[PDB]
Amino acid sequence: LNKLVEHIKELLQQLNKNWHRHQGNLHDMNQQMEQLFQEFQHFMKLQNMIHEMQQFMNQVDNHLQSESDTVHHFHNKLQELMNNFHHLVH
Amino acid sequence: GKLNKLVEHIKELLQQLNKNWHRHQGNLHDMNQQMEQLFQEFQHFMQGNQDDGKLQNMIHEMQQFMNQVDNHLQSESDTVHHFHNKLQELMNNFHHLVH
Ligand SMILES: [K+]
Repeated sequence: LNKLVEHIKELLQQLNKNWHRHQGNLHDMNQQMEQLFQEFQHFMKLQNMIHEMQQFMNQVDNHLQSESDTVHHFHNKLQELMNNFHHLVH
Repeated sequence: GKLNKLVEHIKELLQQLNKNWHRHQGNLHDMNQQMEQLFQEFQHFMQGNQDDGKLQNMIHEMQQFMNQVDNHLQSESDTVHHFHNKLQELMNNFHHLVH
């Protein structure tokens, strides 16, 4: 019956595990880019290399914006679902 | 040299992050669809059910599960913001370093 609730609680477990894995990759990403800033600081054309660093950082900036937008989209939908639920029961 | 090999490595890492995320975005879709069907099944239950105690027990169970997803999503959002803003700090610093 309404024991999709046991099942879906288990889906959250799986997705939470998948999340820490992705968070790990976010720390490692942040790790390399800090190492790389330090390299550039030491070496301060090389401004073609600078141009490429800026363009790569731009990519990461755009990707994390997409990550945010996506979390907010699903979070918003969860809210709507809780609102629907509330009106259902009240 | 050390500078070049990091630039390739970090680019491979971004591509690996793009793929991992698409998988996570897929999972968020799934969760959203699963919870939609959870809601539909609840509606079916509420319809048939005539026992107020069992209804109230199930309402509680539903609220608590939704709260867990709510809390976890707020946690995904906080982590992305933390790392996004760290990057933006680095980007600003770097801009001023090279100009
Ligand atoms: K009823």
